Amino acid sequence: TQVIVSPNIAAVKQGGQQQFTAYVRATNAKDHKVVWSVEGGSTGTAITGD
Amino acid sequence: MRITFNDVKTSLGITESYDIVNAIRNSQGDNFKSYVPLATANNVAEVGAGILINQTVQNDFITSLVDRIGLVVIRQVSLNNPLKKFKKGQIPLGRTIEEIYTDITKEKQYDAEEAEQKVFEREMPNVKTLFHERNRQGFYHQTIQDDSLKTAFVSWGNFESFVSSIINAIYNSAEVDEYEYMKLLVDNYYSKGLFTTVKIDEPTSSTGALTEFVKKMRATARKLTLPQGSRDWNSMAVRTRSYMEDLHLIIDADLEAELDVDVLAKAFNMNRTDFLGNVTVIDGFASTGLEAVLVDKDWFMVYDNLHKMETVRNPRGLYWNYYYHVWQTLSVSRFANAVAFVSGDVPAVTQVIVSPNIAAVKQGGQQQFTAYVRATNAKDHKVVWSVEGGSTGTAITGDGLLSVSGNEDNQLTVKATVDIGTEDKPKLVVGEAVVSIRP
Repeated sequence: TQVIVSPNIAAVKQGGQQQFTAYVRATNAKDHKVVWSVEGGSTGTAITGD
Repeated sequence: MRITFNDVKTSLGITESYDIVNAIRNSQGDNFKSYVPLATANNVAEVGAGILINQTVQNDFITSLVDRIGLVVIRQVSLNNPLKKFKKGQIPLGRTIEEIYTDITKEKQYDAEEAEQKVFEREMPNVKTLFHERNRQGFYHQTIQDDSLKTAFVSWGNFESFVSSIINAIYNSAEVDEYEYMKLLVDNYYSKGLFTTVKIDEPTSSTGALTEFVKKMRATARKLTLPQGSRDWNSMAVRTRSYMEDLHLIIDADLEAELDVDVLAKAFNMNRTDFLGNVTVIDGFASTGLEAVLVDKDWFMVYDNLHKMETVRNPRGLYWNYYYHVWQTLSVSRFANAVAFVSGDVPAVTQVIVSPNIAAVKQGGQQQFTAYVRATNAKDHKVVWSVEGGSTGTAITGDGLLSVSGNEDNQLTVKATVDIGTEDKPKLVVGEAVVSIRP
């Protein structure tokens, strides 16, 4: 039904880092894999699988 | 500190299903007809879910510069650990707890002829001990920006409300961590194989399986409280008994609803098909096959050594730091009964217990050892005895009698092994004991 990112508004400096966690609202007993991405628009910014 | 927001909408984690906003417009005699007479329904539908990002001063690192709110409310909740009732007292000084238990002796045969030469013979009282040590030391750290947050609220009461919320969050974190630490003891005990396992099919698969589980639980509870006692339900293999008022059952939340809807809502005189001991409801265990655990009140051996809070002030950063220190001992008593109901695929043998775990013999002495095999099935298993001291002349017989050569000086280890695996791939369950040698 939905995916909730625990930090919904974040503010970081240029050289800072942030951590995000995802909660998936599933109506079944299955486990669903999440994929992380960034829609900034410039290089030098990345996100890992965690 | 320079923060600018634009091109952002209130659709962070929103997955709209069928858009009643347009359903009301294109409502041709459906269930949405009642909302047609409403005039200003579009605004309510647009902003009735709560806005995370207000249009004036949307969000920023510190919310002190700009404030425009007609009413601010602070939500505050408190969390507690239901297992707090299982905690013992406090230990201000010292580190180790020693627990002592003396067992029963064996009966000898009357012999007047033999009694005339051993009236001064000796017989040890068969005592066992175990020790518990402090093993948890932690703290919770939280910083508050006193002066940066004084401006953020136009009212003083809001500022004390926020500070109280932070302190309550610290205490709730401590409570949740304590609950998890207490729950970890059962999982660790099951992992090490020190529980007494009873096999069940599945508590929630069907009503028949639920009734079978209830019957097994009641039979086990009856067996745990017999006056004569038994040594089949504690991990030290010591003859002991428990009490019904001291027996506690820990189950999941779904099972309670299953039971009270399937049997308790349809059975006359429902005391005949209900749980026997004290029931505690938790959110399940982390092990694959654990459904329920029945333990004695003395099974838990948890104490607390330190509980304190300290504060420091940083003037350059202009803030406060709070540290909450908690030190505890978390252990379990192997002398108490502890049965676990497992609905998976248990191994054939869980453990082997050697009754004398510590022994001290001289260079010409002898010792007798006993092995108890915790088998979950009705099959019979043969134990094999060995001694790995390394010095020749010392040997242990098949019945468990160890004899020491007159000339050897090293610490011996006595091993009782059971083979449960198949050929070409053996699986050994091993019990061990330590023997010291005197000159």
